Amino acid sequence: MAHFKEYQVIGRRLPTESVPEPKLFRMRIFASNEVIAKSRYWYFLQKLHKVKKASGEIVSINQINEAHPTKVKNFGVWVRYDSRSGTHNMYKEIRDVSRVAAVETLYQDMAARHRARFRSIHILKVAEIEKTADVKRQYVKQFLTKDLKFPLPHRVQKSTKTFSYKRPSTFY
Amino acid sequence: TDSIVKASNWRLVEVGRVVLIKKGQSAGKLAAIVEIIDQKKVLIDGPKAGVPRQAINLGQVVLTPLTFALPRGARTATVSKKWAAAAVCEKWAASSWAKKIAQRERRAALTDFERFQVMVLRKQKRYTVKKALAKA
Amino acid sequence: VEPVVVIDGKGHLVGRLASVVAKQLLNGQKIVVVRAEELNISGEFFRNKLKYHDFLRKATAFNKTRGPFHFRAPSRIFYKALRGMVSHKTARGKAALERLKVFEGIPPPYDKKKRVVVPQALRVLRLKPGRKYTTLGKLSTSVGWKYEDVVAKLEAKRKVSSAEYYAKKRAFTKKVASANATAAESDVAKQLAALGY
Amino acid sequence: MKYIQTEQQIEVPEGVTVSIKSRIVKVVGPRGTLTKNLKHIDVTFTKVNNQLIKVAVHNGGRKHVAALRTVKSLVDNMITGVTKGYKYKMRYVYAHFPINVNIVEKDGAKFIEVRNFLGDKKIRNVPVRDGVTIEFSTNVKDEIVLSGNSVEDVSQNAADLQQICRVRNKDIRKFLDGIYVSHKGFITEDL
Amino acid sequence: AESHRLYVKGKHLSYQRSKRVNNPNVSLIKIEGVATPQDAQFYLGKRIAYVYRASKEVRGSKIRVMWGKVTRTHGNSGVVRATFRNNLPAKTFGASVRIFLYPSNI
RNA sequence: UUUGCUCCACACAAUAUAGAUGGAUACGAAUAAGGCGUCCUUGUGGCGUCGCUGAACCAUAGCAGGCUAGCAACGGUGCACUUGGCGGAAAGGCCUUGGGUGCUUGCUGGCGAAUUGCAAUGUCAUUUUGCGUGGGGAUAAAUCAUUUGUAUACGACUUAGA
RNA sequence: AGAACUGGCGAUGCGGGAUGAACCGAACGUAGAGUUAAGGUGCCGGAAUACACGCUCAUCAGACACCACAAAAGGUGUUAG
RNA sequence: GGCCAGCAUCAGUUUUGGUGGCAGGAUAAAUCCAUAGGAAUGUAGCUUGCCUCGGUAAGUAUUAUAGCCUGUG
Ligand SMILES: [Mg+2]
Ligand SMILES: [Mg+2]
Ligand SMILES: [Mg+2]
Ligand SMILES: [Mg+2]
Ligand SMILES: [Mg+2]
Ligand SMILES: [Mg+2]
Ligand SMILES: [Mg+2]
Ligand SMILES: [Mg+2]
Ligand SMILES: [Mg+2]
Ligand SMILES: [Mg+2]
Ligand SMILES: [Mg+2]
Ligand SMILES: [Mg+2]
Ligand SMILES: [Mg+2]
Ligand SMILES: [Mg+2]
Ligand SMILES: [Mg+2]
Ligand SMILES: [Mg+2]
Ligand SMILES: [Mg+2]
Ligand SMILES: [Mg+2]
Ligand SMILES: [Mg+2]
Ligand SMILES: [Mg+2]
Ligand SMILES: [Mg+2]
Ligand SMILES: [Mg+2]
Ligand SMILES: [Mg+2]
Ligand SMILES: [Mg+2]
Ligand SMILES: [Mg+2]
Ligand SMILES: [Mg+2]
Ligand SMILES: [Mg+2]
Repeated sequence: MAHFKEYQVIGRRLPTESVPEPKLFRMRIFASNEVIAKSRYWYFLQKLHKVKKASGEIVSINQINEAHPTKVKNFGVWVRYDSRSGTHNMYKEIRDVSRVAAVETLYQDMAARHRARFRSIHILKVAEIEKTADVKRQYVKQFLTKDLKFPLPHRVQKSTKTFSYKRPSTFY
Repeated sequence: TDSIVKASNWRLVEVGRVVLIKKGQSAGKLAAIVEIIDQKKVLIDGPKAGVPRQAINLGQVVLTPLTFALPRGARTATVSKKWAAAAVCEKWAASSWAKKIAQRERRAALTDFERFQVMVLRKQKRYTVKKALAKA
Repeated sequence: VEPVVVIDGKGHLVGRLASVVAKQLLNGQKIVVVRAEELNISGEFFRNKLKYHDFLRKATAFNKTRGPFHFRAPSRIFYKALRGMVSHKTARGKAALERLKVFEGIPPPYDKKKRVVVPQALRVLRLKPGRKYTTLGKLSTSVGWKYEDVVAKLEAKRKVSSAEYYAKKRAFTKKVASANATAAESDVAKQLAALGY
Repeated sequence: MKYIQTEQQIEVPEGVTVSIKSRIVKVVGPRGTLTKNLKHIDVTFTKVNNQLIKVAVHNGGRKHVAALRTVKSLVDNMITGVTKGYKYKMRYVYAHFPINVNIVEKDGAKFIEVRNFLGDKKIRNVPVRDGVTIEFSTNVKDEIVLSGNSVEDVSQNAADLQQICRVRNKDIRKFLDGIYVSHKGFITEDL
Repeated sequence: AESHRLYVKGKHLSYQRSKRVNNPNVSLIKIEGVATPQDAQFYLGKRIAYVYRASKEVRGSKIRVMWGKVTRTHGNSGVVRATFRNNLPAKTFGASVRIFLYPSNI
């Protein structure tokens, strides 16, 4: 659905005479602007509590920045998604440098592999896989092996004008 | 009758491999490959050259034939320390590649007058070379 | 850019070569295309053979003359691809087409002229390595074309003469380089280095 | 999922020197030499020493990787072929009409000529493939023998014979007549 | 010497248009060697002559000129829009056209 | 049929142009590999080097390029001549020999340019044709009518006629 | 074939959906300049052979609402669970 | 002062660039510096088994003749 930010959102049911200071609940929400975020928040709250936006209030919205944005990380990701004939829980692992990048490719991957659009997905958990060997999906362990190296065969350099006088070469 | 098998000897994605960046705020700058993220992304860092430690898509960068001793996942200050230690810059500077780059930057800075002088000289150089190429 | 651009068919992807050639015409650029038999099409030989027979059966039921014409020659399979990318029933369209010429092989004038390529239609830059493709010459000879062998012959003969041309040229630039060197480190030469030359 | 690399080895024995430019393979050993063209494949060969050659695939898919091994096999059978050689044996099989097999020559060519099959007046022919030689196995009844350095030219010249001898229009179960490939192996014995 | 050109070579491409309707009041020029809108921001304003020939001599010559100027950049690859004193004839699509260096800003 | 035709030369007139304005600047082949240089045992060879675009290479100064002088070179180039050779895919063009002659911005001199008035394409290309002159060369045929019948609705076809 | 509410066509061109009464956008005095809608930008054809991550190779692949159809059932093709 | 233009200074509308000053947030998050602790895709060192003279591996071993991680400042 876009380029994401992650938000702490905090809300509560509106106060009353007999119940002033109601409980206060938080969600980390992955959206692109705060307007989508707040909306998403109410979407899940009503999937959980007796509340609607009409009878409750947003208390705080804050963007959370990645703690070590230039550290590579092995993400484990949990998702609930809807297919054309059923709904489904799922676990992928993503390797990137922020939760926020991670969630971007997840959404991509789901749309690509399972034709799932944004409306049809529920991120359940996104958490850092602290020690390798708890990394489980092979397309990731692949990139943890020691002293790793690889070529990129068949170089295609992009021509900047319609004709060329050489004949290219894919060396690299 | 030894055996003899081609080779094909590619530049590698690998920690310590220096690349020249081609898109963006940086671009024309060198940086080192710190970690490797997947077949498409790596984590680069180029402190001497000014470029921010970052994730970057490989296809935005071109692998130079230069490599130097770097621990995987080394932080910027360390990358600065090693780079210097290995004198990669003078090494790059010395290559045909970097020279080819600087040559054409210079051509593109010439004043119209300077341009005029380049011609006068080529006439001069042409005169004596054509002679040479004519006697043996 | 030049008054005429000669394109080496070999290694190009028909419809991409067509698509760029069309535009160039329309923009005023004369073009001749050569070695059109060494043209490529994605998809394995059989697929484009089946496609060709599809084309092969459309004809005017009352009079197969008036109906769609099927040229079997590689240049002309090509031209077809092209023509459809050009508004050929308009004067402006006819005009652009007259700027075009296609040839199997490389006949006189052009064999001593230089030919170029079109990277955005160069198979070896475009097709994912692994994918299967088709050579025009082989495609055409299986739908009727008569002259693959005689082109091959003429080419191999042309290819010999040009290998000499080259060898001579390489010999002479070796000298030229040796001159342009018996003259490096001279004042004028150092001066030009400074100015990027 | 694209495998960042998988590779194979190709061992090299004391008599042979394989050599490979582009992807055009030449193996020369005591029993002659064959060459084979791998250009259709996209692997990368690498000498490690005079008795070892690695073959690898970078960032490959299933069908890709799954062609790595068959490359290894193909060049292996060139190496075994050029040392031990290959020997295909076939027995004739008939239930009443004795199948009669001989080697004829028209315009210098060498053909396997099969007559009488299942009664048949017609005379069957298979050419001898260049590189394969044919001995009518003495000491053994109705056995034919195809040798050579190329598995592929012997195995095919084999199958050509056995297929010239298919039975039409009968219960192919009851009518088991034919020439069948009866044992596959090497030329140099003890091995 | 052999070059006297003080202009940049150029090409009469189309009129401004939709799929199915053209507007002869704006012509679209491809300017030799200009590949991006940024590149073409330079020529904005430069004057354009389409130079052509005729059989009747007139003010002295057998050479006439339609004059115009570059007015905006068009799209993503250095094509440019221009207007002329009188709209250009449309047999001209694909004809060459001259762009000058005046009015100058260097 | 009132001196006709053709090739070459310039001349006058017309006529037109799908669009000159420094140069279309020649291996082949491969792309999970190559080009170039070098050595050698000449090979699927050793060693070196390059790419990461033509952002090149070549040309490029002189009244749109005038008139002139000298020097250093012996080089470059234009033009017409002449020597030997190559190219038949549409060769109709490429290379080579030798004398001649112009230019040379390789370097150094003398003279000129204004008033086209602060811009106005400011005219420098190449197409086809018509008509005189005179330098080479050449000197028919088809059709109607007649006729044959291997042909035919008419035309057409096919024969024949000093 | 027959009702309910609204909005339309009929009475209405204009841009898009190649084409089309009713769909999408938008409703019309004569015009300049700008910006957009719906819908597009390989070439036809104005406009990125643009960036990015996956997926798919079809000996009748597939390719955009209305819309110009396909189903049960199967696959040790391949992908992710 | 008829016809058509060029430039300059402005006005209306618009389009495309350069550049200066500030505000907010975890008073951004990082990098960097300091500091405590840690582990491994284990850096030096050590051990042991082959092994063309020290190379390989499989142990040990947490800064050593690389470094990284995590928290607090
Ligand atoms: Mg965080
Ligand atoms: Mg049966
Ligand atoms: Mg029966
Ligand atoms: Mg015309
Ligand atoms: Mg090399
Ligand atoms: Mg060589
Ligand atoms: Mg070599
Ligand atoms: Mg060059
Ligand atoms: Mg001069
Ligand atoms: Mg021609
Ligand atoms: Mg002078
Ligand atoms: Mg005459
Ligand atoms: Mg009515
Ligand atoms: Mg309406
Ligand atoms: Mg319309
Ligand atoms: Mg439709
Ligand atoms: Mg079309
Ligand atoms: Mg367009
Ligand atoms: Mg763009
Ligand atoms: Mg639908
Ligand atoms: Mg199904
Ligand atoms: Mg399946
Ligand atoms: Mg006026
Ligand atoms: Mg203003
Ligand atoms: Mg600012
Ligand atoms: Mg280290
Ligand atoms: Mg720390």
